[PDB]
Amino acid sequence: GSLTEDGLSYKEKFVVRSYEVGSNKTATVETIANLLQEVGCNHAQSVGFTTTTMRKLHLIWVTARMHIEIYKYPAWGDVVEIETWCQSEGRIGTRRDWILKDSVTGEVTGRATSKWVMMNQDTRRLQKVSDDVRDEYLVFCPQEPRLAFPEENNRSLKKIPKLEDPAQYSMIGLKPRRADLDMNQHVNNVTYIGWVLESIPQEIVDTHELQVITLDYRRECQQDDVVDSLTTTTSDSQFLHLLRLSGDGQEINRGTTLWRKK
Amino acid sequence: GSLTEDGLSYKEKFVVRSYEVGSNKTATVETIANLLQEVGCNHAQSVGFSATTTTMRKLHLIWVTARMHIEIYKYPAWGDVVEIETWCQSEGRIGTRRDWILKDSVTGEVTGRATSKWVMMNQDTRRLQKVSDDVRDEYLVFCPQEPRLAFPEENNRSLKKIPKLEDPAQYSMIGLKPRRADLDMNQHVNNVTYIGWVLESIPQEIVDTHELQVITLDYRRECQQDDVVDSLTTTTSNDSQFLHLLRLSGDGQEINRGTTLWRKK
Ligand SMILES: O=C(c1cccc(O)c1)N1CCOCC1
Ligand SMILES: O=C(c1cccc(O)c1)N1CCOCC1
Repeated sequence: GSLTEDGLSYKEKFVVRSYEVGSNKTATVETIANLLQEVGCNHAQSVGFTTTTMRKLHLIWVTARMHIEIYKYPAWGDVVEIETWCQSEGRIGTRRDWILKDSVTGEVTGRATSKWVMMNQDTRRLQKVSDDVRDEYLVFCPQEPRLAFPEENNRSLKKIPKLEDPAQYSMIGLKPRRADLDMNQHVNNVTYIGWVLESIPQEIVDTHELQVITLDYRRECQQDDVVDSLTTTTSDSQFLHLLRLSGDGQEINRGTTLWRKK
Repeated sequence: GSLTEDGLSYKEKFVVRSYEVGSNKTATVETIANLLQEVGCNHAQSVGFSATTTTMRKLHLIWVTARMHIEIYKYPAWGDVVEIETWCQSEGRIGTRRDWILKDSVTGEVTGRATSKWVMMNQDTRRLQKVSDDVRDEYLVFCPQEPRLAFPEENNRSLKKIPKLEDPAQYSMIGLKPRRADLDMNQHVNNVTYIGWVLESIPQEIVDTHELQVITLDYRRECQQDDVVDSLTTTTSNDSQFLHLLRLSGDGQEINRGTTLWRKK
């Protein structure tokens, strides 16, 4: 992987692995989201990385929202190239965008965007800026707007409502295993995407392809928490999703999916 | 990745990924087992397979894992490059064996080794059968003919008999179930998921203060997509030893048994 000529974005190539594909022998949306996270980590690493300013303040970047649109899922053995960049959005937070491409043809096979907010790692309270952490970041971001989803009032910025009971479909009693944890013993953001899709009926998965997925992160699922995945058809097939704690029904995530008939 | 000069083994390099590491910022045993499976699939692909022979596809016969054995000396760190060499060898009518050697790409030192026993099973009836001569000759050409063992030792751990855990279990993780991410391209639970489920019943105190050195796992019965699993563990022992049992949450039907060896950090 490497930073581009201007040093303001990062590109990396990935060979699709045998255990990374589904029934269609193409990459799952969860494999894709893992590769977005990987090329994001390598981008931060290549530019010197959270800044030392927020390291002392005990401030961390946390995902508020993930949005992913796939046109073609890379096949097993194919090479996919992902380009990623970050950009400030004022005091609100930061945005990381991605573009997925076919390595052989150069065509765009997918695109993704994510909204990141600042949080005190201990108190879990949001702080927005605290002092002047903007200046530390602006040097590694393009200063002119560079959007993976430029369309005025696009899908990535749509408000998602709360699913009302009774849910049409459900997957209950879902719980993380050690493989679902990151290097800090926190549940991986991609696990929540898997849990959302568990309540999608197999008939849909087998006859449709997942085109769009938007997910709002509201609360962290702990290692000892149990999750319930709810889904209701809103319609191509459209769905409304809700992940909540199995006990008190405390919301952890909400989202929408768009599926295209094969 | 590529076949070696003699064309009788395959090598591939892997950069350890950020989401592939644990608390120590080194590759999990599950990430390692996924890479053993990947370099195995690429070896079959490079020699013409799509790893069933012409005769096996005709007879609805498939290769199935009977046992996996893995020994790790050093877990590759996040960002490190690990090189894995794999080869297959027939063991007469019993079946075949696939072995692996993991190495540090920068120093060339051996950081791990693994072996697995594969048996032939009819895809539809789930009935095992010995390897016929016509199938045997089809894959003998892709195997070294002189013995090449990742575990050559006389009283080696890779071939030790594993007993059945007796209730009450000392530790337990109950109600474990596969999600879509745990399935392969044929909607069958991935062999690595069973390794994860075995380790779920290991107390966190052990995971945090010890490193997993050896793991041997016998595959007895396939966990279906709608099955629920219970993970049991009992300490058998500077080193900690464990006895494992994975069984169906309902009737207690055995799906796997195994042992782990942990060394204090
Ligand atoms: O409280 C969290 C959060 C914190 C850590 C992990 C997690 O999945 C969620 N958030 C509320 C709004 O801001 C973004 C998400
Ligand atoms: O019953 C199985 C089996 C089959 C498929 C998957 C699985 O996890 C186990 N076997 C017969 C005995 O030898 C080992 C293989």
